[PDB]
Amino acid sequence: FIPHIFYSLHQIRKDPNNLSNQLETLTGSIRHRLKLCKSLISENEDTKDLLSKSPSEWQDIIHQREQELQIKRDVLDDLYRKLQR
Amino acid sequence: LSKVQLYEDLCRYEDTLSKLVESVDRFKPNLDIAKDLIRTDEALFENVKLLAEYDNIYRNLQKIDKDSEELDSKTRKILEILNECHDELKA
Repeated sequence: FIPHIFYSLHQIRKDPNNLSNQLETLTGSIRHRLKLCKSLISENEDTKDLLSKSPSEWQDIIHQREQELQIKRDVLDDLYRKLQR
Repeated sequence: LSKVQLYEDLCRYEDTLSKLVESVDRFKPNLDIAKDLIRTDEALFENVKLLAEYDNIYRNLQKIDKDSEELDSKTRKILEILNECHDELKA
């Protein structure tokens, strides 16, 4: 998503042009691209910056996940031990 | 402010454009506009970039979580088998 937001913003930066029927078709896309971009920003997974969550939190969730990993793997070895036994 | 400011700029960007493009009124010389529509775009890009680290941590958290679920899956998968064996043996 963050990548699609970058590529999206990229295409919009490159869009502006001429006037007339064109001027409208060029400004119509710019209006849709602005919607699309705002939706992507909304859908960005809660990283830092409060889009999803701050940084302090992101670090906590990572430590919490690593700990649960160690555990779920201890469970996994036990489950396998027994199956094998 | 990354996200918040990122959302304000987009607003004022569409504003400035709409004026420049004549949807809304603006005086004839109207370069201030064109200049703004470039400062804002640069600000957005800069702001978006500064946001990458945040979205990367998220990328990590997604990995971790995917793993965690996969593992719990394998454990479940084994418990099933035990029960299935138990069936073939009991019922």
